[PDB]
Amino acid sequence: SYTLTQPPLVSVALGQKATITCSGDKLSDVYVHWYQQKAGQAPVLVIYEDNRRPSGIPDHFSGSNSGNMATLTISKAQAGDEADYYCQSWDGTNSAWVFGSGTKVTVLGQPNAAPSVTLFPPSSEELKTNQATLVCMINGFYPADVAVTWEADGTPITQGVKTTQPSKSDSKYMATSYLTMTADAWKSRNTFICKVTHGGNTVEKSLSP
Amino acid sequence: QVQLKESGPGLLQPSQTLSLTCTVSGISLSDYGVHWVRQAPGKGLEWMGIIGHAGGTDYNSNLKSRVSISRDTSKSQVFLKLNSLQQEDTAMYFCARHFYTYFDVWGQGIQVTVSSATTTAPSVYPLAPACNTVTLGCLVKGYFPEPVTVSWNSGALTSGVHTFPSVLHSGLYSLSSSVTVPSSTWPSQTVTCNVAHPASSTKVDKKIVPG
Repeated sequence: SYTLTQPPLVSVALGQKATITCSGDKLSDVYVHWYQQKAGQAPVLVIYEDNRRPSGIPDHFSGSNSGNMATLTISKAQAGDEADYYCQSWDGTNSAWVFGSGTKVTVLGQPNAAPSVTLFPPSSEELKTNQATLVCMINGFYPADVAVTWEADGTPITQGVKTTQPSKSDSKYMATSYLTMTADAWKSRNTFICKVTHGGNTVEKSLSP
Repeated sequence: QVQLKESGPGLLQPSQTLSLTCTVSGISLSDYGVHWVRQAPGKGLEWMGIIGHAGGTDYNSNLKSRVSISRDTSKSQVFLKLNSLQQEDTAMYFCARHFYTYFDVWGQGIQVTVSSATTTAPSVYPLAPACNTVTLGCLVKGYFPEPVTVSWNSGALTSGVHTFPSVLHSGLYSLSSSVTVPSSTWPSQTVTCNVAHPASSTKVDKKIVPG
């Protein structure tokens, strides 16, 4: 049951060194390989056998494998280098190929912008169905990673929640979070809140029936 | 020259058995093995198995007892089968060449969804603000399958629009759209949104109004 540990995210301003690290038991015994993957596309072999390039790949990728850490270097990062990156290896113990947990390398190319939140109440038209859907819409933020929390009368609300993944609009990212529930379990409560976290900033919007 | 393509269905239910053919060209299967790998939405790449150049096979432990790989070397076809399906089998499926330890050439990928959902037309609901420019919205709730077109005043509202990605729970999809309008225009001029769902043959207009 071999598993390769990989840090999930790696921010880096354009033209800086990005380092992604892959861990294992005796990772230097076996060869490591790295694949780049851009949203909705097949992986591409960027590095193989620890520190080797296939033809066609840029010279600004560079790998190494010592101790128990494999590492993929991106020197002088660019907009087109941003992607999900995956390390990989073989293991004899049980004949199988094992993939790393993946490192989403984000290449920052503009100021980090705060989100604009809008929290909509349920519609009369929906409430006649005896249902209630709150819509917390998040706009104009960068980079593309937010964290949403819901809270009713000051007690964290998890169940019934679902959030879209981020998605690029014009120049910045956008996302929504929904809270689904019964029509009267909305009318009962005093106040609802969606908390949208981004960077080291929280933005809050209230909604009280 | 050396290319791999995936073919097969993109919509199954938790009963059926999946069947994907990976078609090779440029090279011969007689002297190359082919891997299969999948990837659940926003999750890691998982190796499922391999069928070598010799015809020997080798599968993953967590997949085993319900996964089969075979081929047809004349047509250069490589086959994959997953019986006993569920929601969490839904993923992008890739086929990739074996070359020593690494995977040098990959397919483009084929999305597959496992879902017992039937073609349901959405419920469109308006979204007026709850008490220098205003933003309104349309909630397309509970539909299947994708996609769903969302417009505003039949294309007359191009600027200020924002269509967000669809989200899914208990089978059906949900999706919302919005329009920032100059504060003066609304509500002196009306704003309707136009939702289309070609799968359910449904076109539904909905005026957004103060409450």
